[PDB]
Amino acid sequence: RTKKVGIVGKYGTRYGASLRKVIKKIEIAQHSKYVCPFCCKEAVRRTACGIWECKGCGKQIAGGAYTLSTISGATVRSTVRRLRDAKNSQ
Amino acid sequence: PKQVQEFKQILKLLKSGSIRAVRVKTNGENTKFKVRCAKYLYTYICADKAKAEELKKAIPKDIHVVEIAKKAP
Amino acid sequence: GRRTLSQRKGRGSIFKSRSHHKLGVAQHRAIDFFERHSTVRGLVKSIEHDPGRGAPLARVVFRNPRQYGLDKELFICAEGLYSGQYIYCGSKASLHIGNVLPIGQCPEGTVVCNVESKPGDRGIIARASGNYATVISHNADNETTRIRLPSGAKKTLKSNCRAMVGIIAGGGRTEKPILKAGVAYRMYKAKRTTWPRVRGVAMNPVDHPHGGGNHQHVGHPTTLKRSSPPGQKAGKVAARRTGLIR
Amino acid sequence: AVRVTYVRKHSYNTKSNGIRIVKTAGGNMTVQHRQKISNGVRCGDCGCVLAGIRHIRPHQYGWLGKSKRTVTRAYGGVKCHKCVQKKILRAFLINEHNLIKLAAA
Amino acid sequence: TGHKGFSYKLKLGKKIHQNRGVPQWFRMKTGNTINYNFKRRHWNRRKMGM
Amino acid sequence: TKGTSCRGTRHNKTHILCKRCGKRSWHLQKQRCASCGYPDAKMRQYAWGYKALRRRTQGTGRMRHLKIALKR
RNA sequence: GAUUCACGCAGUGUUAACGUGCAAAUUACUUGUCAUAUUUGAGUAUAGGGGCGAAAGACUCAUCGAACUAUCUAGUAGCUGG
RNA sequence: AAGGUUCCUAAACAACAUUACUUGGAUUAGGGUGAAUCGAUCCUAAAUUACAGAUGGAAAUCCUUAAGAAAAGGAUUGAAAGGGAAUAAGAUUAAUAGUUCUUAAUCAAGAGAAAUGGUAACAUAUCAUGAACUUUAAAAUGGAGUGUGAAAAUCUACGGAAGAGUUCUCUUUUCUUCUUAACAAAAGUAAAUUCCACUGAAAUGAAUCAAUCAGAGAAGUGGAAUUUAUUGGCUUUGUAAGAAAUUCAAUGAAUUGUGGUAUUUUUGCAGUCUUCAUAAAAAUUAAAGGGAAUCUUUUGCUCGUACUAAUAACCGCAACAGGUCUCCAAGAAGCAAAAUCUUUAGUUAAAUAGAAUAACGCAGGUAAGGGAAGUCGGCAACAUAGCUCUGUAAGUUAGCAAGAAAGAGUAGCUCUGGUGAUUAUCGAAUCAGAACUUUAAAGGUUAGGGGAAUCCGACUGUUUAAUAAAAACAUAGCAUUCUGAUAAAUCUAAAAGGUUCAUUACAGAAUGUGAUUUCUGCCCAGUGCUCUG
RNA sequence: UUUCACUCAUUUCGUUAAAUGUUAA
Repeated sequence: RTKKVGIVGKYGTRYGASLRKVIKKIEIAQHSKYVCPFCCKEAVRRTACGIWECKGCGKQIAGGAYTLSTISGATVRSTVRRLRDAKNSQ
Repeated sequence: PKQVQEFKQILKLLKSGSIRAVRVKTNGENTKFKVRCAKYLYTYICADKAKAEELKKAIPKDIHVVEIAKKAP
Repeated sequence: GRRTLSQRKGRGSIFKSRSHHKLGVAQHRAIDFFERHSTVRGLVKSIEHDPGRGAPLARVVFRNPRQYGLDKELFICAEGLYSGQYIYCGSKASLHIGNVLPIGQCPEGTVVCNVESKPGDRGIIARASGNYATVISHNADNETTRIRLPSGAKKTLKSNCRAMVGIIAGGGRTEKPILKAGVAYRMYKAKRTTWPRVRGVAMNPVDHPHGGGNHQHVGHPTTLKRSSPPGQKAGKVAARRTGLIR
Repeated sequence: AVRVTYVRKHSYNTKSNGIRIVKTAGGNMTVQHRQKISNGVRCGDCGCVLAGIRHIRPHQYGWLGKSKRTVTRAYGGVKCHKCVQKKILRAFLINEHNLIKLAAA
Repeated sequence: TGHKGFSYKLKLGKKIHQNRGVPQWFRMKTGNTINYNFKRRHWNRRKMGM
Repeated sequence: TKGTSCRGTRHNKTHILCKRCGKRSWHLQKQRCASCGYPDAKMRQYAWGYKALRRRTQGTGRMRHLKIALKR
């Protein structure tokens, strides 16, 4: 169908090759489904910027703007868990 | 307007003291006994001539009876 | 000359905030005994989209520590919160994402958000999408703690200021390139009237200090003192430097 | 075809100005005023449309019979049956756990 | 307009009432100069501006 | 189109009849009368408008009661 | 915020018509455009060294490189007319 | 909305509608607007305005619930297009009618130890008690596109009844009528979605135009509920044939079946897509948690209601080719609400005509041979034009260019075949093919001229109302500066004053450049800005 | 005069002015 312009062929030929490249990565990850942390189903889809909803599972999760979990938001959860364990133990 | 289904209710309605007027209509196939009460206009579709006569005797003489035919009054 | 556009902005006639569909004021609940000396548990009923801001809002429901009824609060979502989650607010709250703790109980290195600059003022710092503040150190002598603001500045607050543990949801919002003028037009649907910005050089000498002559150019340096009156303060203000940074 | 006219003095195709054109004796077509489409009820927890209650205007519920505006169950009319079942188990299991965990463990 | 306030309608009615000519008998009075009403108006000539 | 064509949409009144002075000078959006100075308690009079004073003032009306008192 | 036609709309050209006009800016054909930075009604807000302006010193009731209206005011004129 | 008596009738024509008028939106005199159910009135939106308080020399300004001994919680106003208790059919007037009359309804306010059934989803002509207090829901929510249920219109199949048109040439013919309300009833019978019970799916299945779904349980079977323009969606029933329509006779008589795997419109439903856009509030109503306490009849007030709504009733000095927001919507032909013609309705007059047929014009045309030689310049006009098939380059951000360019076919008539439903009968416009004929076929109307390059602007968009529509403005992208909020910018004479800010650095405010690619060199002396000095 | 400590005018805030401080349990 297309050689390399997969999802950004809807933009035609009018936004610059570099800009169409950057928006392609974000638009693919924004429209994909993610593994739902409570029922382990590929059933989470974005409803609004920052709000993700598990379809066959009935849960609303706050997340990144275009991805369910951000890299910055994942290390922080790891960091707080380590901090809490150290504080709770002595 | 409301429609009564069987013969028992119309006589109970006729014997009831809530009646106001009676109009009888004869059609090409059936006879309708429209009882004008205070609120609704109950009607009864009758196809048996003998049962129609029983109804006509059930009408108290004090009430006004209007007979309608192919020509309206 | 005329009155420039920055002068007309301070009167607030067509530049008023377009806040009609907004959910409300997003903040911590008012401080009380049960938050000072105990913990109150709230339930995250739902996560909603507040117009004009990039982070989602959580409709938390505390109960009523002193009367009968419900205390419907409206928090700013931390990343990872989900519907039906329980969150605890108070001095004895556990160090979990979404919990509200005084900034003195957080271990040094904890990442917080929606911090109160003054005790009980219901949230000031680290409220935009994906933003957070880090606890630097404590000082039990005068009950003060040091935090690192999202701009990099260091600020000292009282050790009993409240904050929510985690990261404000909706991060990475501004990395997606707007592509069309129309898309930028829709961004200010629930904001002020600022978008289509005419360059000062394209105006006339009456309209703007930059309004030029036979060639589109400024003419005088664009770095100005802080003390310039409103009307000529156009461009870089109190600029310690200029040019591309190295 | 017979063309019609608005009967009331509203002249705009608003939500409350909806009409229906129906036939009438003599071949003429008349104009009716149709009611707005309404939503029903929702579970207080899961936000699902409850069964057993009609989708009518708020005031028309008073006209309905006493039994036709609710469902004969605990929290009937405000919570779904699934919503209610979770309520009972939570109230019983947590209370039973409290008797064993604390209260003479 | 079809829709009007009560007070506005009455002020309309007076303007109709005042748009009349001199009665014939008043024109036969001795020393009479009032033959025509110069305050008269018609809908298509002058708008009464109210 | 600043002349003949633009006058087609002029069908929205700005001023309606006032209640204290009876003139079509009550500004609807401003909620004030441009002539007699409504809800303002004092009648609106200006010394630059000397003619506007002689058009509506004492003695330009019926003087229903004042005529008896002064004659008294 | 893809290409086009239509209801509509604008005003590219004829530098056509008219130019004491249908009209104190319109008509005909040609041209363009004709739903998301769209078109549009009512309500409401912003006022003169002010407002509003996708910026032409443009618009603010046929009045705008500072509106309309009245007072100072019969403003002054080494200049023109009588 | 605006106008305001212009509405209807009669008398009358001095003036007015660039001639005239017996006409008139013109003169004179009368008549005309009927509501418990339609609106205003009620609620709140953007916003607006009070007492007290704060500010001001003053006029006055600020504040709208904060400052108050004021207002269980916050005052006034703000929508004839937002929310909203409840009415329809026929008839009637010279003119009013969801308003009058006949018939038939509805709504609100009044008067005369406390239930069963079903496993369950849930169900019961009022039934079957339910206070304070609290919660939930409704009122009350974007847009696009696809599929589909139902009604209406149009078309059509079978069967008719009545009337009309054509008829020396034929035509078992062509046309018209064959209808039904609000509110209720429940013979018969639908589409879609969601739940409940039994059972437990792998050899994985179920399903849509597309999707989508399943051991937190699919498919199957049996049930429950909701929606589908009032009761309960459609046929049917009461109202109701006594009305109405079409005929006939001179007031009285006749008829008023059943369908369609067709098109459009309207109205719902189901899932899909899209947003750094998530697409109102209150009056008002119901339900729940809790357990405090022990059918008939009356009335329904105030205000609007006439008429135009425009090539003559509104705004432009006027009966001005300008301008001004909406609802209903037949046939042909076609992809098409296009152009062109017609039916129902409206009108034949809308600043006067008659004769003659000079020049010069305005509008519409054609033209031998040549073909831009005319001209500042192919300005103007000519020319291409639909659909099908074949074919399509350099360049390129790899998406495009591209309807590239270029070529062929197309009519009429007589036939042939493909694409289904139901179980032999029935039905749809669509495609392909073949003989024959002619005036050799898109062209009545509608309907792209094409190619090779250079400059500017990246693009879609905006702009000097009335001589400039563009290379100008905007734009996305890029970059710089300040600010930790008691701040930055900034309005105000002042102010527990105001805007961004219902905000918090992924933010606010101030600027330059103008998509993408490639790249942004050297200079801190001069003038600015700054310094943690 | 500078540097300190306090609050008591003063500033900026928050709420239904809803457990502040010190003993007690």
